[PDB]
Amino acid sequence: VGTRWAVLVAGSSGYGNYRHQADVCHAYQILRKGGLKEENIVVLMYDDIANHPLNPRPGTLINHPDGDDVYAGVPKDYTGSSVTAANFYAVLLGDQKAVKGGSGKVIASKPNDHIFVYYANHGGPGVLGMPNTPHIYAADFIETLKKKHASGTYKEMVIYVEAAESGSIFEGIMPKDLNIYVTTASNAQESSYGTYCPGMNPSPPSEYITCLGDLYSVAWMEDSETHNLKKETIKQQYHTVKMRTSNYNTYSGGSHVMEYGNNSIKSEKLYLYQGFDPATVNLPLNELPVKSKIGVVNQRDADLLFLWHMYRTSRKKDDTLKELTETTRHRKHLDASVELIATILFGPTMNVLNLVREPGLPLVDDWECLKSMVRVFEEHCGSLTQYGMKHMRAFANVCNNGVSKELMEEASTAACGG
Ligand SMILES: *[C@@H]1O[C@H](CO)[C@@H](O[C@@H]2O[C@H](CO)[C@@H](O)[C@H](O)[C@H]2NC(C)=O)[C@H](O)[C@H]1NC(C)=O
Repeated sequence: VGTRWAVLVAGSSGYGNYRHQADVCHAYQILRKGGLKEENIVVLMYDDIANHPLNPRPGTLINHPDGDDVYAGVPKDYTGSSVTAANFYAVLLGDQKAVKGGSGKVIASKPNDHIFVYYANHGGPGVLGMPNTPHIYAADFIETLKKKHASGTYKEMVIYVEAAESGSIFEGIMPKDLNIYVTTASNAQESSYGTYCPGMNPSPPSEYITCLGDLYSVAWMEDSETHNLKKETIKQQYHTVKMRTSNYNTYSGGSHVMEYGNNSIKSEKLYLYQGFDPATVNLPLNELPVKSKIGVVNQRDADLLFLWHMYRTSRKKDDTLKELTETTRHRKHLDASVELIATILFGPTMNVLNLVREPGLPLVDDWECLKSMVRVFEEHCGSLTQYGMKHMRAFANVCNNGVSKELMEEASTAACGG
């Protein structure tokens, strides 16, 4: 007879990343309808979307083309500059003192309690995005889970992670004895996908020129809201989500949903974590959920999709056209910087830094070195940005190949100085 807790985190901001905060708000409504209490649900979101100037319906958020508002009622626990990696860890550990700013709500859980964690944004190999730097590094996240387990302040925990290369956050480092079960949107090397976007099928209402959701996220949320959670197992949800996210085993506009931690937890019913909604119990015959294939966009290209459609539907015309050209060239400049550093170190052909480790291995052996090499890069080449998280394997392999900090500095200066 425990208490059910939850942490909902959006790791991004900006109207181009509408979907991520819409994902989280939708997740909150599902938990509330299921009977979870607001005091037991901590929400971390930048909160810049609902009243964004570009929002055609101010004060609302939708996570589906024909969907209703999901923004109303969502608590403002940690918004704006308080959405940090440090606050996320502190909330999860339930240490109210370590929290800086915000409402001060934390997961002060007890040994018999259940915890549900859901992250949604951007990502890269070994890294999860945050709207305020520094980003989340996998080792710090796993270590936080270890301390939480050591305190023994929970019975079991389930974690859902929506991000690109999200499997890399847990592979090679996530233990199976922490009473934690984890699912991720993709494996350690592949892209994730956003959905309900303009120019595709299905599309949002024409006034929306940005993506409403993400494939993996809307997969489990639409699943939970249309099924009896007293009957459905975690095992069944994983199976359904994996199938939809893979675009039904075609992997064309789809990714590989991965799982980590203790798999025996999968036998349990979803209501122990997500609550139970009586409305879903014995639905009439003609209202049973029927799912079909949906168009998607690469998670890292959803930004460009937003800028291009805003250009098409439009002096705001060229302000957007100019922002499109500048964004494109900034990304290519950043790609060139990483490529040049790799080329300087190990050459332009069969570059050793581009080698992907076998499934099951950790991305990097020295995680503190990974942080260090990123700082060196940013000191010379400028901020890596959330887009630049795609290049994180290059920095990881610099550490794995034992390249010293001095040589990285030398290569970074030659590549970006001037
Ligand atoms: C993996 O998770 C299970 C629970 O799903 C942990 O618990 C075992 O299963 C029964 C279920 O009632 C418990 O009462 C026992 O205490 C556990 N038995 C054994 C043999 O473990 C299980 O311990 C977890 N495994 C690990 C390695 O932590």
